[PDB]
Amino acid sequence: NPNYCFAGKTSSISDLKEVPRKNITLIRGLGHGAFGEVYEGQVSPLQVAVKTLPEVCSEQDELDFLMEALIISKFNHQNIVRCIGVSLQSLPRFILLELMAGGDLKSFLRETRPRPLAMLDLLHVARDIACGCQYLEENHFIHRDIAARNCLLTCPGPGRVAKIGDFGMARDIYRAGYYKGGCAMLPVKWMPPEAFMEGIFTSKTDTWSFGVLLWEIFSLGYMPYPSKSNQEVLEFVTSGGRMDPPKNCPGPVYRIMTQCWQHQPEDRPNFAIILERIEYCTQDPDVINTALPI
Ligand SMILES: Cc1cc(Nc2nc(Nc3ccccc3S(=O)(=O)C(C)C)c3c[nH]nc3n2)c(OC(C)C)cc1C1CCN(C)CC1
Repeated sequence: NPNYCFAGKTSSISDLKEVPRKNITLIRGLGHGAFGEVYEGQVSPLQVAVKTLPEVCSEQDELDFLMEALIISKFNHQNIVRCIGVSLQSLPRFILLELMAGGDLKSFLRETRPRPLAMLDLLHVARDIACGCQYLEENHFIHRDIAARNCLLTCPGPGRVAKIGDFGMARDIYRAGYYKGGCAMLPVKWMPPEAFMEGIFTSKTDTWSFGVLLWEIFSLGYMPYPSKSNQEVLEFVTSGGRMDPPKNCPGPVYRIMTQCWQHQPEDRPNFAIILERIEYCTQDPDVINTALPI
C-alpha cells in the first residue's frame, strides 16, 4: 500500500470505500480519460461517473490509478467532484465519482455559445472554480493543470455549479516527482515562466493557470494563444507576451487575467484576492450587462 498524504493526514488503499460490484451498473460511455474509458453509471440510486482502469496495463498504471482514488477521496469541498467510492476488488477496476450532468466546461462553452448564456453565468463558473482553487491553496495542494477541460458542470441549465474534476497531473508529480509524458504532453499554454523553465511549482503556478482558464471562459471555449504552437507560446510568454482580451471581454475581467499573468510569482494575487475581484465584477452593472458575442 503506497501511502498518500494531504492536509497532514495519511491514508492508504484500506481507507477507500469499496462498493460491491453487484451494486454498480454502467449506462453509457462518456469518452476517455487518461487511463481508459469513463462511463455514466448507477450505484445501489446514486448517479455516478465511473473511471475505469484497462485490464491490460503496467504495475505503474495500477499504482497511478490507486493514487488518483486516494487524492480525490481525501478532498472535502463543494467545488471538487466527490468520490462515492471505488471497486478495486473486481476487474476492470473502478473509481466512482459524482456525475456531472453538464459535462466538461470546454464543451459546455462551445455548445451553449449564444447563437441566432450571459456574463453572469461566466462569472459564476469562474467564482466556483476560484473557490475550489482557494481550498487547494489553503491546504497546500498544487493542482498543476487548471484548465477548462478539467472543469465540469453539475447541469447545463441555471443553478449549474462548476467543479474541478481531474487531478491527473498532480498525481503524476506526487508519485514520481517529475512528469509519463514529455515536452509534447505538458500543458505549456497553461504554465507560467518559472514552471516550464525551472520546474518550480507553487500555488502561484495555479494563479497563472487560472488566468488562462478565465480567458478560456470569457472567449466561450477557444483554445488559448490562437494560431500559436507550444514552442511559440513558450517564447512569447517568456518575452512578456500576453493574450489580448477575448471578444467583448469587460475591462475589469481582463485586468484579473493580466494580474494572474504577472511575470514574478510574488506579484500574482492569491485565490482569496482573485475571489474578491471576481465578486466585485459580479456587482458591477457595466460588467454583467455586457452582451456576449453571437
Ligand atoms: C466530458 C463529459 C463528462 C461528463 N461527466 C463527467 N465526466 C467525468 N469525467 C470524464 C468524462 C469523459 C472523459 C474524461 C473524463 S475525465 O475524468 O478524465 C476528466 C477529463 C474530467 C467525470 C468525473 N467525475 N465526474 C464526471 N462527470 C459527461 O456527463 C454526461 C452525463 C453529461 C459528459 C461528457 C461529454 C460532453 C460532450 N459530449 C456531449 C459527450 C459527453
